[PDB]
Amino acid sequence: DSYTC
Amino acid sequence: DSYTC
Amino acid sequence: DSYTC
Amino acid sequence: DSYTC
Amino acid sequence: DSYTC
Amino acid sequence: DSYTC
Amino acid sequence: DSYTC
Amino acid sequence: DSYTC
Amino acid sequence: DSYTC
Amino acid sequence: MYGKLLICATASINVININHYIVELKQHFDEVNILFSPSSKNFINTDVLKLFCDNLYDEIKDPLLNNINIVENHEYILVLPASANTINKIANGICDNLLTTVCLTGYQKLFIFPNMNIRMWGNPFLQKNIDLLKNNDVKVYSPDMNKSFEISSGRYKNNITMPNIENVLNFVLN
Amino acid sequence: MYGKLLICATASINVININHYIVELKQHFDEVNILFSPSSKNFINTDVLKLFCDNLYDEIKDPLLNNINIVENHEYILVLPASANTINKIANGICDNLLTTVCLTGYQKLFIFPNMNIRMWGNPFLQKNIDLLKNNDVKVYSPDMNKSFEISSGRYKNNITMPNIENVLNFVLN
Amino acid sequence: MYGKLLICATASINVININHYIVELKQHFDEVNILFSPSSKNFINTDVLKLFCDNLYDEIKDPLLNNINIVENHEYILVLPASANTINKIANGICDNLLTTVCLTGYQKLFIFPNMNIRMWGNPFLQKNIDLLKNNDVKVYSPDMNKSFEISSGRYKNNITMPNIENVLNFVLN
Amino acid sequence: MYGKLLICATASINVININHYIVELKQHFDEVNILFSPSSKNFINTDVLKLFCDNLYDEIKDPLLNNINIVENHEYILVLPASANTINKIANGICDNLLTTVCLTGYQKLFIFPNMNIRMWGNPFLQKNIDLLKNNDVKVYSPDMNKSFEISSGRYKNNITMPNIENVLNFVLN
Amino acid sequence: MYGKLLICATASINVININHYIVELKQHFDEVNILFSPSSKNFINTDVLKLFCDNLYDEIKDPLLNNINIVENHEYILVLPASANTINKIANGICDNLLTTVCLTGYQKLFIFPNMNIRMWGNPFLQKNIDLLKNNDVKVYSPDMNKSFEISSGRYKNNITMPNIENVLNFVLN
Amino acid sequence: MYGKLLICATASINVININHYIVELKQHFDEVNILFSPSSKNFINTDVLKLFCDNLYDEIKDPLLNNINIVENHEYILVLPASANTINKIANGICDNLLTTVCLTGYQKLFIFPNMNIRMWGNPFLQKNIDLLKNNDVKVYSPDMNKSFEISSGRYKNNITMPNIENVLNFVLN
Amino acid sequence: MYGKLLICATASINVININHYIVELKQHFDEVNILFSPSSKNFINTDVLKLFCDNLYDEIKDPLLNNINIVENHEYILVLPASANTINKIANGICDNLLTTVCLTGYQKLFIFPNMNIRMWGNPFLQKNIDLLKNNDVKVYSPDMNKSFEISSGRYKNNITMPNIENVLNFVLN
Amino acid sequence: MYGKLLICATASINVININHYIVELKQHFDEVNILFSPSSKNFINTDVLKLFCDNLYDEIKDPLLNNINIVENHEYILVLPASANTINKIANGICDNLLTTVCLTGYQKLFIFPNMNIRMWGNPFLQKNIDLLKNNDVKVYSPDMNKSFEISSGRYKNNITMPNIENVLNFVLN
Amino acid sequence: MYGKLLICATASINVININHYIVELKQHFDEVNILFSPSSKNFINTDVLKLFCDNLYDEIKDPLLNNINIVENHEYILVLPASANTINKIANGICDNLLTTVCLTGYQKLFIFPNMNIRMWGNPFLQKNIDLLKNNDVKVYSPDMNKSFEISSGRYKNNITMPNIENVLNFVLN
Ligand SMILES: Cc1cc2nc3c(=O)[nH]c(=O)nc-3n(C[C@H](O)[C@H](O)[C@H](O)COP(=O)(O)O)c2cc1C
Ligand SMILES: Cc1cc2nc3c(=O)[nH]c(=O)nc-3n(C[C@H](O)[C@H](O)[C@H](O)COP(=O)(O)O)c2cc1C
Ligand SMILES: Cc1cc2nc3c(=O)[nH]c(=O)nc-3n(C[C@H](O)[C@H](O)[C@H](O)COP(=O)(O)O)c2cc1C
Ligand SMILES: Cc1cc2nc3c(=O)[nH]c(=O)nc-3n(C[C@H](O)[C@H](O)[C@H](O)COP(=O)(O)O)c2cc1C
Ligand SMILES: Cc1cc2nc3c(=O)[nH]c(=O)nc-3n(C[C@H](O)[C@H](O)[C@H](O)COP(=O)(O)O)c2cc1C
Ligand SMILES: Cc1cc2nc3c(=O)[nH]c(=O)nc-3n(C[C@H](O)[C@H](O)[C@H](O)COP(=O)(O)O)c2cc1C
Ligand SMILES: Cc1cc2nc3c(=O)[nH]c(=O)nc-3n(C[C@H](O)[C@H](O)[C@H](O)COP(=O)(O)O)c2cc1C
Ligand SMILES: Cc1cc2nc3c(=O)[nH]c(=O)nc-3n(C[C@H](O)[C@H](O)[C@H](O)COP(=O)(O)O)c2cc1C
Ligand SMILES: Cc1cc2nc3c(=O)[nH]c(=O)nc-3n(C[C@H](O)[C@H](O)[C@H](O)COP(=O)(O)O)c2cc1C
Repeated sequence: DSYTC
Repeated sequence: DSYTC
Repeated sequence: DSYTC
Repeated sequence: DSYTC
Repeated sequence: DSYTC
Repeated sequence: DSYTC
Repeated sequence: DSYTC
Repeated sequence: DSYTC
Repeated sequence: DSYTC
Repeated sequence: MYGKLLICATASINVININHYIVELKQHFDEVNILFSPSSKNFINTDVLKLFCDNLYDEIKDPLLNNINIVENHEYILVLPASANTINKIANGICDNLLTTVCLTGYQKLFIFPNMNIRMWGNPFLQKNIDLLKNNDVKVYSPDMNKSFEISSGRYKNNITMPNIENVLNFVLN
Repeated sequence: MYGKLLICATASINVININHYIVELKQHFDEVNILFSPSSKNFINTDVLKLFCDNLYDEIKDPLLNNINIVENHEYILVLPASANTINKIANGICDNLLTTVCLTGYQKLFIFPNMNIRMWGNPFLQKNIDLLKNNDVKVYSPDMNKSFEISSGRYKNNITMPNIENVLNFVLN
Repeated sequence: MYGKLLICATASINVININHYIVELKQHFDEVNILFSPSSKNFINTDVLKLFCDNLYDEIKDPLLNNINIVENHEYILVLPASANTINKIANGICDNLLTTVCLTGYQKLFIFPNMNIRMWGNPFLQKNIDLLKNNDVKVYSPDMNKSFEISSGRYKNNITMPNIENVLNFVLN
Repeated sequence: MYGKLLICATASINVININHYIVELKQHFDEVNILFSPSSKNFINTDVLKLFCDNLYDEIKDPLLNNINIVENHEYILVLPASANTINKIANGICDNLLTTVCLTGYQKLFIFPNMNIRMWGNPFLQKNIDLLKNNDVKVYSPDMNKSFEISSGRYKNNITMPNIENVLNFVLN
Repeated sequence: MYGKLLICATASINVININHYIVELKQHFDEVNILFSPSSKNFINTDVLKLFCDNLYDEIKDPLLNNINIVENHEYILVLPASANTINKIANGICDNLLTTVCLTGYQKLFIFPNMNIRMWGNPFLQKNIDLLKNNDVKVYSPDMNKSFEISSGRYKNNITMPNIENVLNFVLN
Repeated sequence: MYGKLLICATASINVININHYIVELKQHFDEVNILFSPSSKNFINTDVLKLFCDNLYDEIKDPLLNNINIVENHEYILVLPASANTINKIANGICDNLLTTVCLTGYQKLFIFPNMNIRMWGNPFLQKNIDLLKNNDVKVYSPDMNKSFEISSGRYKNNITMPNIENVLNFVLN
Repeated sequence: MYGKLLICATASINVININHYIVELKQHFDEVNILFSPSSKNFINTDVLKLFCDNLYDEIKDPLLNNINIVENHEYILVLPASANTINKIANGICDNLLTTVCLTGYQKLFIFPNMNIRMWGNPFLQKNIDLLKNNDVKVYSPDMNKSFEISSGRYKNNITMPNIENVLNFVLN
Repeated sequence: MYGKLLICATASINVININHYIVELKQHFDEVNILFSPSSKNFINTDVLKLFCDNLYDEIKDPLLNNINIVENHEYILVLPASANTINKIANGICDNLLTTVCLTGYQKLFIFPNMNIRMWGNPFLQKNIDLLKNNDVKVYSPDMNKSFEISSGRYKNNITMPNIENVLNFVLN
Repeated sequence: MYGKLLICATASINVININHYIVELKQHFDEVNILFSPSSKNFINTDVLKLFCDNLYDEIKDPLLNNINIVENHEYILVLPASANTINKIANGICDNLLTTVCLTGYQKLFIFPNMNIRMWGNPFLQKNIDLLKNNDVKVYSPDMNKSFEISSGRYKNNITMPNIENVLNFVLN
């Protein structure tokens, strides 16, 4: 699972 | 210019 | 109970 | 007052 | 000897 | 006299 | 038992 | 004036 | 170059 | 339930039982907050009082606490226990720590409960300051005399004792 | 250009603008040196003032600074801003830090510019000390009243304000 | 009252007077928050600014501050005073501290107010970056020239000066 | 099994999952070593990676690590995740930490995998640097767009996402 | 041999020669113990005095020293050298350190030997406190005038000097 | 004897022999002062250079060193050895430490002597910056090629070498 | 007024009264400077001596003090009080601290004043070294015997005593 | 039971078994106290010996331990194990730590038990000092040769061995 | 290529150029390892030498380094530069640090290269020790006289100089 601010 | 609590 | 030196 | 080195 | 500022 | 990694 | 370097 | 152990 | 105090 | 109340606790051996007062007073005032003198931290872990009082003012955690806000936020300010040192600093307008600064700012809502050895109580300079405080509308409670446990000799001699809650309430509310 | 002047800055919120005074005063006095109270270091990095004043007296860098030399090296000593605490310490001859020690030693060249909330200004004990200071030839400027920025609300209101340079100069030189 | 505004203060000698701007701007923007470059902490105690601004972003107190949230929370981001270093870092997309990271993320709401010696201002590389910034829609104010108190010699000479509030407001709002 | 590979991990929120990549890549390269940027240490305990990679280069444990040896010891150098800051530093030849120094020295074996918010991705300066990197034979992967968990709003919006292993392998080996 | 004697040494430049007094007094009193003000520790290593006096009271080593016990354990308490600061604190009942707390508690056995520059000696506030002390039965010795080695200039001038042992003994025992 | 000269030493393995240059140059310039990059302190104890150069500028000892004064106090400023990092920072106008700040301010008196592995020297980005520096009147010496001690193997090989004094003098004075 | 004199003070209990000698000697020598052995710092705060001597050489403040310069700057070098340890180190040419290094370099201007218990004085090895020192032109004063304060008992007894100033002067000048 | 005995233990690998000696000797001497060289603390936790010996002299816990009292309090002083370094320091009268100071003061009650590699034992300088010690009435035991475990090669070769208790007792008491 | 060689470097100002020797000697000996005296660490960052020598023995990193192993691992042990202090300690068998302990253990493979001011060189005690060393088969090189850059004054005068490599090799191998 990728994250982003 | 002047400060107070 | 109160204390004293 | 503004300042400069 | 005694001293003073 | 000269050095290199 | 004695030791030595 | 002088001290010793 | 060599140095001395 | 009356207005918010602030306890200014100083370095008296009795500060170790300040929690009993916080709990009692919390039954009569909307809020009971506390502020300690730097030296009283040698007697207790002030952190634990966060579990009993609404707010703990810590000048080390926050060196820029607004003394004006603190005074305005309370209707009553109690110096309990009040040490000879703090009493004398207040009387001379000395405020070199947050507690004394708050007491200078809130002299109009100040209630002082002295606690110390009867011998200290007899100090001339202390007494002149107590008169000066009273003559300038700062409420100073008259220490109670009774059986006190003297840590020095382990004897239960007669000496100045801490005020019971009824007397605290009556002195503050009346 | 008058003689060397020393600024004794105390822990008033206004100490953060002390640089404006240093620069202004440097246009009228051979030297403008500065000395801070321990507590004022919580408001500003005193190190930066070395870039504006001729000399910075730091009791931490040098715990053995000669207060007699400091007093003899200046023709004028200003407590600006002067806190209620320092004013009261000076009035009682208390000198437990370099700043107050310098003020006790140089009472004859002392000029005090009070700065604090009007509520603190009304303290009875503070006022008795101010009279005592004046009655003993210590020059105490009368605080100006005007519009001020209240940090708690971020809005402007009437209260004690800092003295402008004309008034400082006139109070010190006349 | 306009939207929330963020001040990104850098290590210019003039950062010591950043409080004057905070107070002024607080009269026109819902919120005025501040964020300092690591180096500016050598000029002032940033802690005191908590008393003037709504929020102080401290990357040391909290190393995991979300730059995206910070940028989204403001309508205007001002680099004031803006150092040559930060201007050049922004121009090259370099963001090795929170301040520059915020500036990279919020380039669209960025307003830069340069402050430095005229000699530094003449640097070729700095100027190429200023053109690059302008040609990419980053608002860069043109430094004002006037009497500036040079710290090298206590003499008022002509050099780049800080922008007055009218100019700041006009540059940001128009 | 291909030659030794080095991962240069930077301060992207996704660095917390760098272990998944190490394990995957270890199935295809003789060695998988890692090197972190100083800031990424605020996101993870880099020490634990010693349990997955063959070697961990720590510039704090050893400030005199030979960047030339590091570059010569590997056939592939991946900046993953690659932050906007590191990408821009590499493009400008800035190398003020071990990671960027290694990237300058090994530009010929460099593979960059950008990761950041789409908003940051749109920065003009960042984009000019990405072109400069590509036009100078530094391999820069084109960020994938897809469902990403946005820590800011807790929503699964569309944004730049981390590259899956197939794409990493294909970009590096082809 | 008289009873136990306590020396309360304060931050006067002459505290560096306090050992001469300890040794002398030890020839006349069962015990000679010492207690220093926090500031005097900047002038001497108080630890060495443990080799001359019977007991050294250290409030840092033990923050909970019972001032009542200390006062009860001695027949005489000497403030020597007595600084202007400590004299003024005692006069106002201020006791924010162990030394002054002991002096407040034992005012009845207190003997004060002032030492300071003649200029400090002339301070109005100091003098009012000295009168107050005397008018309340606190024994204050009248400073001797004589050749004193002024540290400002390596020249022997006339100023306040330390009391010789005969005078100390006579003032304390008579 | 020519004017005052400043050496800006960076983190090249060769900085360990910077003393040889100081002594040599001191035979031709009124003063030879030195300023180090933060990273070079990992290679040598910069304190010892105080024994050879006239002045050592230490941004840690004094964080408020005036870069304008430093630049004005010298006729020549040499970056020797000049690292790829510092060269690239100067080219982009980046000045996040005292050394680079001095180089931005004194670009007109700047003489750069590159030192690094031939492989680093081939970096595209480094080379574009070197052209940019030269095209903007910053003097950049062309690295000499010759026999060198390779620390990894302990044997000699052909690579970039440090400039001898004749070449330094000729490049700076002609 | 004779030439500059240096006092090399060692860890003898009597080092606590070294100030009396500095003041006395300052009446006969242009300068009286002092240098302490590392161990003597456990007996006194050497910092305070800065108020009496012209210069204080501190190897901790400055680890790179030039012993040759120190020796050349003085016409006389006194080891006072001289401990058995330092005497024996000098005799064997051992110089593992600044004081002993100065004594080895300036053996030709060395004057040693032994101070220690008579029992230590009888040590065979110490005595052989004292003969060796004398037979090699190092001036070693013969310890005086007289009444002394014994720290263990607090009573006076016959033992080695410190030299009075007349004897010091006569031994050094004749 | 004989008089009080003091063990002066030095940094020999065998100091790790000093507890066996303490227990044995405690069966024959009123008291067995111990004193360690600074370096021996790298071999053992000296604190644990407080559980076996009557008193532990720690120069770090108390830097002002009276060596004269220590020597007077014992009838026998053993250097066991005695290192080459301490033996040589004693022979030259060097006493730069408490242990060697005690040995210089108590040379008349000194019993030395050498322990070291046979190779070290052959050192010319060591041997000259051992003769000097013996020729001046300092009792030096002749090292025993036997099977010793050599930590270097893990072999049980022949070398100098520690003295058994019978030999220690006989050498000290006879 | 001869056997393994160990350099024992001491606190001579010339220790700052010890790297030149390491590199040279590495061309003739299988291994060149180094060991510093505690004091020499005030002149250089010993850590960097790890890049030139095969092994760096650090008694702080490892307080339990086996001196016997160190001596057995080398065919030659050079004290270079050799300070007066270390020379004298070796001569007296004093070994209170790893370097001197190694020299005592390996006296048979010891080669000493003295370096110090000619004035120190003239010390009687130093010279007696040098004779003692030579008369006991410890190889002591005779210092060379020549143009030496005196640090006291930036002038080249005649004094003791460091040995060139040819002389070092010839003295050690012949
Ligand atoms: C164990 C002990 C108990 C004390 N008890 C009292 C007390 O009951 N009342 C008092 O006025 N001072 C007492 N003192 C002395 C104060 O703590 C001391 O004067 C202190 O400086 C006061 O500081 P404060 O006003 O900041 O609390 C005591 C001291 C100690 C160590
Ligand atoms: C944010 C803030 C602002 C303050 N402003 C004032 C002020 O204007 N005047 C004042 O007398 N005290 C002021 N105080 C209280 C003083 O700092 C406090 O009494 C202090 O102990 C004075 O110490 P000093 O005399 O060493 O400076 C302020 C405190 C804080 C935290
Ligand atoms: C006393 C002093 C004043 C300075 N004034 C300025 C200035 O007005 N403008 C500027 O661009 N840099 C100035 N500098 C240099 C910056 O502080 C320096 O370039 C710094 O690395 C910039 O970092 P920042 O971008 O993180 O604030 C000054 C430095 C000092 C020590
Ligand atoms: C919680 C958080 C997450 C971040 N995520 C990203 C990211 O995905 N990509 C990016 O380029 N920067 C990101 N940043 C900003 C970088 O950490 C910052 O620009 C940093 O200075 C880069 O340093 P580096 O290149 O040495 O890793 C994030 C910061 C924080 C606190
Ligand atoms: C070198 C020096 C010498 C001093 N000499 C005196 C002195 O003789 N008398 C005095 O009253 N204060 C003297 N002072 C000022 C006091 O140390 C200062 O007022 C201090 O705060 C008093 O604190 P105390 O009462 O806790 O000792 C001196 C200060 C220094 C730095
Ligand atoms: C042992 C070693 C030697 C190095 N030699 C060089 C060199 O010769 N030239 C160079 O440009 N960088 C060299 N580097 C890399 C730099 O130290 C690194 O890029 C650093 O961040 C530069 O910082 P500065 O510009 O503040 O000096 C070396 C690194 C190490 C650990
Ligand atoms: C309280 C005390 C007093 C001492 N008095 C003396 C003394 O008068 N003479 C002496 O030679 N050693 C004396 N010693 C022992 C020395 O301090 C000790 O040998 C020390 O290592 C000497 O170091 P130095 O030569 O660097 O001063 C004393 C030790 C203490 C703890
Ligand atoms: C593991 C090891 C074992 C040692 N064994 C001995 C030994 O048996 N005898 C000896 O004289 N020195 C020995 N040494 C060397 C001493 O510890 C060293 O010379 C030290 O400086 C002596 O200091 P001291 O006299 O204060 O104990 C050893 C060192 C180490 C690291
Ligand atoms: C800047 C400076 C340079 C020195 N140069 C020398 C030197 O050339 N030769 C020497 O024998 N001592 C020299 N000394 C003195 C030694 O450093 C000192 O005697 C030291 O205690 C020797 O310790 P070591 O034997 O552990 O290296 C110098 C001292 C300093 C501060």
